[PDB]
Amino acid sequence: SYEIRIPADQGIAGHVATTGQILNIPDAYRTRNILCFPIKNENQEVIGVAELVNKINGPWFSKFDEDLATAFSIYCGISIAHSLLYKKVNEAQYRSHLANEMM
Amino acid sequence: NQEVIGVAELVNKINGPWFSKFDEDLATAFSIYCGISIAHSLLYKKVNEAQYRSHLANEMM
Amino acid sequence: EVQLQQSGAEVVRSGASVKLSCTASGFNIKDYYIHWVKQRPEKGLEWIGWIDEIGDTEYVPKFQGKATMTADTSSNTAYLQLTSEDTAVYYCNAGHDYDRPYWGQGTLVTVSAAKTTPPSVYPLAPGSAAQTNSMVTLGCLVKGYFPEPVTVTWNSGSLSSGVHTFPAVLQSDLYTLSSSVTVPSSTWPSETVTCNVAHPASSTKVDKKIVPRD
Amino acid sequence: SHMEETRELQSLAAAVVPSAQTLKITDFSFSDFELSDLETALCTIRMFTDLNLVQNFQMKHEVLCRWILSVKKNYRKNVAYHNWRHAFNTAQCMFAALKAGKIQNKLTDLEILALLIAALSHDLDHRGVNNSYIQRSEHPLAQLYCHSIMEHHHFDQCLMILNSPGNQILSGLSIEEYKTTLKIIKQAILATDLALYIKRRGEFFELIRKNQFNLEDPHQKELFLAMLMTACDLSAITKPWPIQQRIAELVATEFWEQGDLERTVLQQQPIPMMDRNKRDELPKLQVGFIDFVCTQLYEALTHVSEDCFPLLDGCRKNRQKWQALAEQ
Amino acid sequence: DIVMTQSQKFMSTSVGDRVSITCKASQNVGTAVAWYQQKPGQSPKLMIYSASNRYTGVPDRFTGSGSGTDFTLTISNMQSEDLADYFCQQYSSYPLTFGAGTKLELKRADAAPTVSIFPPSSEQLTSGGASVVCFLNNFYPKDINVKWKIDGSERQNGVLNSATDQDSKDSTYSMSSTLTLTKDEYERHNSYTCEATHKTSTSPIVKSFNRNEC
Amino acid sequence: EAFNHLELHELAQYGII
Repeated sequence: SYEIRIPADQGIAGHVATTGQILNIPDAYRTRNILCFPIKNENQEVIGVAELVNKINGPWFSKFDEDLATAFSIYCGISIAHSLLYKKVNEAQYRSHLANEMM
Repeated sequence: NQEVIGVAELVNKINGPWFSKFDEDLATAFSIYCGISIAHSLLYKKVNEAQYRSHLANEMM
Repeated sequence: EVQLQQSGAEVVRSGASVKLSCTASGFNIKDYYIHWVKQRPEKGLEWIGWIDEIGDTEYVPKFQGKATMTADTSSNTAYLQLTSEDTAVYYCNAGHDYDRPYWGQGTLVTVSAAKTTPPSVYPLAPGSAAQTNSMVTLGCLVKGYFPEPVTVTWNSGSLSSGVHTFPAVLQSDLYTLSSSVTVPSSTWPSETVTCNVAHPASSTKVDKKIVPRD
Repeated sequence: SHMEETRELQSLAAAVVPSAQTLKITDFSFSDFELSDLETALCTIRMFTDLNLVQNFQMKHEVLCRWILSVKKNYRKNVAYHNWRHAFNTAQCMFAALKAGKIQNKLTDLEILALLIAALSHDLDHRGVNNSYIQRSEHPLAQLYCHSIMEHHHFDQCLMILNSPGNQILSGLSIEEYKTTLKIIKQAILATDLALYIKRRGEFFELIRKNQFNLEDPHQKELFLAMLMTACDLSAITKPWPIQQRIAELVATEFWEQGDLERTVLQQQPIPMMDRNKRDELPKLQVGFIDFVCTQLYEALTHVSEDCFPLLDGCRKNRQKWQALAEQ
Repeated sequence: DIVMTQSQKFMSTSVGDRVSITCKASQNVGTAVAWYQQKPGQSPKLMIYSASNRYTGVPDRFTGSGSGTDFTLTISNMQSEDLADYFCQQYSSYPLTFGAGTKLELKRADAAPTVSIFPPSSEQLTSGGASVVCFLNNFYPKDINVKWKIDGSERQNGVLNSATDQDSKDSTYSMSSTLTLTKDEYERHNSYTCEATHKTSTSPIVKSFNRNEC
Repeated sequence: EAFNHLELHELAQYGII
């Protein structure tokens, strides 16, 4: 799982990070289209920026291929924010009793 | 699971004075979401209290 | 390009020490390990020893008590004072000191006691085959001479096209090569065939025409 | 250059900060293997935090946090361990001694202040250079002093840098507290050097072994401060073996870079420890060092200071474990 | 210690083909691995360091990896310049050890060598010595099997060899062979046959003469 | 940094100065 990084000011997807706009790219330039929409979660605030590539059924991404992905990203965004909420408490509060050692 | 983590009991139906066989399985499906919410939110709480009191024991060192 | 460099091919007498070198360049070895190694031909670059920025020499047991390194870091250099296997291509490299990449040509040492041993250039033509051949091969075998090599040419090079000047090989520490050429029978023996040969350190030229039959 | 370091300043301004109670620093054998210079700086913020000094001496906030980050950037980056991480372990030992060791019930908060600031100024702007190197490589700082020149320079940069901008945590101090501060810190930074420790220590052990030590006899108490100082200056040895491997084999390789300087710009006939050749026998030469200061000091730091016992034990655990590498 | 053995030596593969230069540490070395671009009589270059990281100035078309124990310099987009020696090295642990070397060879079609056995000259017979000779000219591969026949009998001792190896391009292979003999060990014998079995043809190439023929 | 001679070689081959 190699990491990929991009600043919020730089880039088009980074521009979405700046904005949080759902943003279809019917003509990408076998990449040919990109659905660039924020990961989101509790809010429209940019917790991240997803981007889908190469639709089946209708070669272009539709406006239909936008908001539904956002609704999917409701459940995904809650799952991300809260599962990470789970793992952070795990690692941190576990390492706390790891520090408990001497007493 | 079907294992008895607990026992709910509803009382006094609206629409049809009796509970129906319809007034059974739906309560079970509702108890899927409620049962997961209970087991896992309590799973969250036990981790909270226990692992927190652990760092409370961490206090001296 | 960054590179180490050393003396080229050499032919020392047996029992005579040969002072090898390892002149690193394109980088200071002032912060680097330097590692001498031996190559007996087409084999592992068997290790000789190394030196650090500390400036203290270190040896493999094979060369310890035998080899005598003299190396300096600021000079970026490692001398290595020194059989048929010792007749070899000696390489040397480097490494970062914080670390736990460049090379010389590899000094081609040649240790053998012989000096002035004149070549035995034997003219060599087939007893004619019952096979009946047109493009008949003809040849020569220079023999028992030191050191490598002997200059050899067919008719002073007119037949040297596609020449087969094979490498000399030891015979009681005296090299021996088997040169060859080929001519049509339609043009033979009408065409002259001759292995002109000269051997320097022996102080002996030998020039042999290939007379027919022998 | 600075643009990237201040990008690290936004890393201070934009990164998760694990709690010190999560980061085991109270545990004397702490895993500093995973901390970044930033996180160690944060632990240093804890070190200024819990010692009840900011309340007792009115330290400025971000002036202190960037006291910590400025001392962080000031170390030359060519240096191996003797950089900000060295200050991290030293004041780890100091903070732990004054809180986890619970010595505050005994000694005064003034002394806690002197202990802490001198602990973080045990080795300010260390250049991979001990006293002797500049004494013989003749950096101008060497001629600037004589005894313990790096540490006379660490008091010099104590009184200077703390009075220098971005570091005025002394500003809130009252003149008496300030006086006791820089003076006791003077003697202590002189004793942050392991050497002037070796000088001052005998009176201390004579006053400790008989359980006759008393804190209403203040010079003895300040001498104890200095003993804790020297106990902190070498605290990196307290760390766990997977980590300690890194730490003391960087003692190896860093005194081998400094030792490369000892055999290039100095060219002495090599001594057994800082000679690289003894990579398989360096650790014994640590022990002869370790016995010379560590255990001798942590015995008294055991019989008086109490919960600080693992600061001794966390060193001793290394002994044979390094003897292994000392045993080829 | 940790020997850097290379089973790879003289593979005959076509230009542009992928090829793997195998090597194997006898013990753990971590990622600290260093591949190298060796040449006989000339300076080796580094190929890879830290298992993956590549040498400065060498082309990136090469691949070179392996770690801990198993090692492989997988040259890709191979060229005729790539048809030289290569050796693995650990800088991971003292003493440092080195690859056997591997002189890569361009592939080519099987081609029958120009065989021809020749008599020692009577002028050579005056010397009191006689090396019966044979010359085999240009063939693929180097897995050639020379087959001497004194009086029809095979000879593996008393024979010697003198042969060129790889060409930097097509890598044609040539091989002269000889047969040192005392004048009794020549003249007492009569028949002499140079056969040469090879994969170029299942039947050995045959050139021959009786001693009476010359 | 004057000190005891027993200490000095232990300064001369160990970490202190």
